[PDB]
Amino acid sequence: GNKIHPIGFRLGITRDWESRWYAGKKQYRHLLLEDQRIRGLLEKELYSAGLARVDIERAADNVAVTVHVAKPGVVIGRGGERIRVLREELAKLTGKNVALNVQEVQNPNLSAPLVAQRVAEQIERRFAVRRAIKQAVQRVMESGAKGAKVIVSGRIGGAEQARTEWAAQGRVPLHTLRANIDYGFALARTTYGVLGVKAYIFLGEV
Amino acid sequence: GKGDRRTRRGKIWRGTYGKYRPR
Amino acid sequence: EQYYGTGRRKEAVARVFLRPGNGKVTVNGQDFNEYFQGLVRAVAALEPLRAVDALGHFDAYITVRGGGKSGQIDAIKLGIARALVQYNPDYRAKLKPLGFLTRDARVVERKKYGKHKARRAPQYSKR
Amino acid sequence: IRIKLRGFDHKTLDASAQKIVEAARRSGAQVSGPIPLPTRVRRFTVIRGPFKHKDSREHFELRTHNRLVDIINPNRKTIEQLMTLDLPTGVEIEIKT
Amino acid sequence: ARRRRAEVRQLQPDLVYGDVLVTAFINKIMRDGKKNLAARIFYDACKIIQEKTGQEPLKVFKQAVENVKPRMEVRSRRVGGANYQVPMEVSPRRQQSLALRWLVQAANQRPERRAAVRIAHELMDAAEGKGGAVKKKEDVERMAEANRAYAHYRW
Amino acid sequence: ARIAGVEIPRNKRVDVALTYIYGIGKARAKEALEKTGINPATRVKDLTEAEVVRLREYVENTWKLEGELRAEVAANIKRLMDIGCYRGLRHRRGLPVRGQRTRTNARTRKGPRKTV
Amino acid sequence: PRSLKKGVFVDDHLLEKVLELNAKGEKRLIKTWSRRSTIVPEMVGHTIAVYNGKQHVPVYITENMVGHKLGEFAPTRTYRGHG
Amino acid sequence: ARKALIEKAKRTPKFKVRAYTRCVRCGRARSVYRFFGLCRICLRELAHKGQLPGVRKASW
RNA sequence: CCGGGCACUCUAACGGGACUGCCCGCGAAAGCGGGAGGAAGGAGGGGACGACGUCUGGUCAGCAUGGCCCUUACGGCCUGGGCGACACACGUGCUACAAUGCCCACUACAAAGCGAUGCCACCCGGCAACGGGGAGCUAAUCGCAAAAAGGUGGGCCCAGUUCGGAUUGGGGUCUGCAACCCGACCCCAUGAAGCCGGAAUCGCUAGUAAUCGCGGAUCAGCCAUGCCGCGGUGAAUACG
Ligand SMILES: [Mg+2]
Ligand SMILES: [Mg+2]
Ligand SMILES: [Mg+2]
Ligand SMILES: [Mg+2]
Ligand SMILES: [Mg+2]
Ligand SMILES: [Mg+2]
Ligand SMILES: [Mg+2]
Ligand SMILES: [Mg+2]
Ligand SMILES: [Mg+2]
Ligand SMILES: [Mg+2]
Ligand SMILES: [Mg+2]
Ligand SMILES: [Mg+2]
Ligand SMILES: [Mg+2]
Ligand SMILES: [Mg+2]
Ligand SMILES: [Mg+2]
Ligand SMILES: [Mg+2]
Ligand SMILES: [Mg+2]
Ligand SMILES: [Mg+2]
Ligand SMILES: [Mg+2]
Ligand SMILES: [Mg+2]
Ligand SMILES: [Mg+2]
Ligand SMILES: [Mg+2]
Ligand SMILES: [Mg+2]
Ligand SMILES: [Mg+2]
Ligand SMILES: [Mg+2]
Ligand SMILES: [Mg+2]
Ligand SMILES: [Mg+2]
Ligand SMILES: [Mg+2]
Ligand SMILES: [Mg+2]
Ligand SMILES: [Mg+2]
Ligand SMILES: [Mg+2]
Ligand SMILES: [Mg+2]
Ligand SMILES: [Mg+2]
Ligand SMILES: [Mg+2]
Ligand SMILES: [Mg+2]
Ligand SMILES: [Mg+2]
Ligand SMILES: [Zn+2]
Repeated sequence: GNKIHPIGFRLGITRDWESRWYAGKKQYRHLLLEDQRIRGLLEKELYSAGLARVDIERAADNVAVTVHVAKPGVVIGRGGERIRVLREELAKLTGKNVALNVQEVQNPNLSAPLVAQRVAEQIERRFAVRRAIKQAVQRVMESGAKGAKVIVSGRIGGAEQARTEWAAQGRVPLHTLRANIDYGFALARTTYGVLGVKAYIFLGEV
Repeated sequence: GKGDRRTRRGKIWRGTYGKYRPR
Repeated sequence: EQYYGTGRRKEAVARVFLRPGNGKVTVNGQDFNEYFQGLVRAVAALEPLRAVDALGHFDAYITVRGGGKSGQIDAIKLGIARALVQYNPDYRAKLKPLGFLTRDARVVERKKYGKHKARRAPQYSKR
Repeated sequence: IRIKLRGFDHKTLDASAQKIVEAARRSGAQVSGPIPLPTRVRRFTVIRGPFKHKDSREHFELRTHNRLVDIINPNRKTIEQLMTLDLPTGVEIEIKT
Repeated sequence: ARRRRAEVRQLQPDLVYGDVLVTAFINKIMRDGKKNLAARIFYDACKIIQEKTGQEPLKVFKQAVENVKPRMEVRSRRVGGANYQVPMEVSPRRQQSLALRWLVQAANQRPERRAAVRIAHELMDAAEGKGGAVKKKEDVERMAEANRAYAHYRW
Repeated sequence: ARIAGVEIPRNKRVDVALTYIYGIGKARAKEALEKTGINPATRVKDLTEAEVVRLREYVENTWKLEGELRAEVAANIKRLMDIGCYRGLRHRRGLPVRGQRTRTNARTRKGPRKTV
Repeated sequence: PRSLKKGVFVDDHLLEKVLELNAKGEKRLIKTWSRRSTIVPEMVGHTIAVYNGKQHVPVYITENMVGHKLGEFAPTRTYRGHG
Repeated sequence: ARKALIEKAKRTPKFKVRAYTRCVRCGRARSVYRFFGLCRICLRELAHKGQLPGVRKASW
């Protein structure tokens, strides 16, 4: 196991942070802690919706949470219902000006963690893992994508001997920084143990 | 003599002060 | 009236002013030989003027910051060489074969994790 | 009139240091230009793996850049339009006299 | 190394004699990267080899050097099952290096207490044909002579 | 056995010569030279009998030396060893007293290694 | 050791037990868990059982052992030699 | 000896010396950075995610 | 220091600049040798970056997790102790064995960072560790802070020493509820082994090795001689 996390290798180059704000020495820890509880709260609740990214902005005692998701309705609710229903629970823990927006997901198959979560969910349903991956890479490339690679690790199919199976198509230059690549990971819990799913989607080289 | 505390050089090494290296 | 060049070496930087006179030299509010006493390498800071035989034709009010005594010396050697091509652009010859026109980019290499220095690896013994 | 700019991002710091200096130089009168103060860096060294493997580290840093701008000939023609200035999130501002 | 023949470094001439050869001798005296201390001791020696003998140090030094240069040395090469001491000529680059190293090492054998003195005294006896450095040269020279029978093993 | 029970090294500077006495370091040597007004840089082979008898008389009366100092150090340890305190145990097994590691090293308190 | 600017350290809860015995008529065995406590001129004559992590050591206290701690007189390590 | 410890860490001690930082994320008693409240393990995890404002890989 | 000025130096963003581009030569081409110009020339130096896989490598003790196991306990809390033991054995290190040195005094030149029960200028009590005051600074302002090797001078005179600083006695300072086990620091006394290391064995090819100081993380304090960084001075040699 040698490869680097492709997200942190691109911060300030082809990929932008998910918590964008300044803070002095004495507050960074407390503000980040809330950023964890908030993500903790939402990623817990908003899996149903199809959570892609939880952006967070800050000024003074207030925070705008720009939440990307493929099914905006599951977030919105009945007429504007759920969007505020959380905002009260959110600002209950937050205790401050929670500006909870909802952002469109243009193509959910060009969202890496979405593709991952999907596949990870499928293998919790005893689905053909060899097939499942081959399909996801097949669906991603049909969505006009320039490249795709998907990896599944663990007791595939329930076998006592662990196995790491992977599939790829097009180009995926992980050594390039100008190459914009989305990466997402999802954990697939089963009765026989943890399976890990990684997703690599190559959007384009700037 | 970077180990002898009773010297200039010795207190430099320890990063300390005293009679032998005052401030 | 005044002739100037910037001289740098590692962490040292030198602003130097050549103004005609008897041959006086000053570094950082101090006489040259006074700020560089007991250092043999100091005679090399006055080197480029000897490549054009202008030993006493110019005086020099010089300041210097950063680096070390001999680092600062090489910065001085570069700026007084720099200043000559501004005073006399035809002095490019007989100063570049001596390479005085150039600044050596060699600086302290970075300390790496896993080594005690930039390259000094920790000693090991298998069996 | 002492506007001090603190931020993790200089692409937003210099961009906002544009918008600030643009406004008061427009709405009268003098603004002493944007000076790039030295950046304060907090580096962290960490062992790559969770167990042993001491001789393998990764390097992280946090670069709080600093900018400074002045308004030389102030006059409250600016004192309300600056009060209406679209500031990004990755930046903190200070005012003084 | 393996790839190509590496380049020889030319030393920045000394400020007292403008001599590239003198600079080399200086550097071999230099412990711990303390050149200035090495500069004194050698120049101090130039002072001493003037007093105790009224003539040019550069002339004393350079002539002393020539008397320490070995023309033949033996380089080991275990051909077959025995270690053969093959006689080899010495390139001037190495003749210089070996003379200087020995010259300083021979100095540090002497019983006189100050470094300035030893360097002088060895350089004094070296031009006059004596001193440990010349002893080592003659040794290494006879060894290559002794093994003249392995002339055909040379590389 | 001039002062104070030890015959201090001649041809050496009077300040260092005093350090060869049990109970006197460089410190108490710098002291007795002012307190008796004698030149620290002169040799003992150059001391006036006046300078001698004064330095002697002062030092034997101001500080505890040779056998007596050794006596109290012994007496101090003898009691620590006898009361049954930890400081006494370490003096009775000859092990390091000042809380050093004993897994390795400690060679000065024990003596040369006894391999196994 | 402990700075002279501060006070001579006894855990007080033990110092209390000592004085009460001097008044009411000394003396019996004292179970303590204060090795960090200083022996003190009032403690002289008693016998205090000092815990070393495993057992309480019956320690008679005398005049010569005043300035020390209770823990010095209750060994912590078992050692009969090697081999 | 874990959950009773991750909760013992939160409550105030009987003496001030007994205060010790645990990782506010995973509970790691060792290698805790005050500035983040995180251990070097979590620190590297989030920094790679980009969930740490301004924090980026250093190079010189 | 004030006026003044942004020149310079720097600061920190944005650009330029190197492409064997150009001359000679050998070339089928790619390239190679040498020249010029140029700060830099043939990847300019360093970093970041680690293919399919290997090692049934390491990590259930950071976390997650299948499963197997415990239930007035294999859970939990507290006081004390242990993790610091010591006939020994190995790895990695620190400081040395001295005169290219050691000590005292006076005198220079760095970089990177850190700093609101935080760094603490200056002032006074103590030989000192420190202690009382007390100015400034959310720090290109104020402070840690002296850089050290270097430099001018004086001493030591080849001796287990003015080398070396272990071990022990004693008096103290600081943190912290508390320094017996078991902290560091200071002062007086003590002044060990050690005279350059058997078989064997490690690193480094240029601003490198060697040598000198400095900062940070963790952290009440500290057993850091560790680690991660930073500049000063600054080599030898590569036939093959
Ligand atoms: Mg000494
Ligand atoms: Mg001079
Ligand atoms: Mg360095
Ligand atoms: Mg190893
Ligand atoms: Mg290591
Ligand atoms: Mg020889
Ligand atoms: Mg003595
Ligand atoms: Mg200890
Ligand atoms: Mg111990
Ligand atoms: Mg337990
Ligand atoms: Mg748990
Ligand atoms: Mg603690
Ligand atoms: Mg901690
Ligand atoms: Mg300008
Ligand atoms: Mg080439
Ligand atoms: Mg690459
Ligand atoms: Mg295994
Ligand atoms: Mg676990
Ligand atoms: Mg398990
Ligand atoms: Mg314990
Ligand atoms: Mg341990
Ligand atoms: Mg070590
Ligand atoms: Mg060493
Ligand atoms: Mg002795
Ligand atoms: Mg001996
Ligand atoms: Mg001695
Ligand atoms: Mg004591
Ligand atoms: Mg303790
Ligand atoms: Mg000797
Ligand atoms: Mg040596
Ligand atoms: Mg050895
Ligand atoms: Mg190499
Ligand atoms: Mg040294
Ligand atoms: Mg240090
Ligand atoms: Mg610190
Ligand atoms: Mg601390
Ligand atoms: Zn953690």
